[PDB]
Amino acid sequence: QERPSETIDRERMRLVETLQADSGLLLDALLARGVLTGPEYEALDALPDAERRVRRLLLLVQGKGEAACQELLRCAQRTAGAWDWQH
Repeated sequence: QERPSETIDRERMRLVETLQADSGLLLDALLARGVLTGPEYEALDALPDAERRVRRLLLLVQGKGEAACQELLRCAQRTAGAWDWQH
């Protein structure tokens, strides 16, 4: 069905809204899983704007492909959680 990168594209607003408060922890979780490099993680951790921080993480992760996207979503949903109106 839906590719992880497509999930991120469709849920971009919700992810950006629900992940801001704990974006540091998310960065940490993703560094510890190899999804981010050290420099990537520093660059993102240093952004003072937490919304832009999440927005850029999402883009960075979409650019790395589907596995990276899955990893972000699995970490995301631990803090943010996972009707049929699209039909």
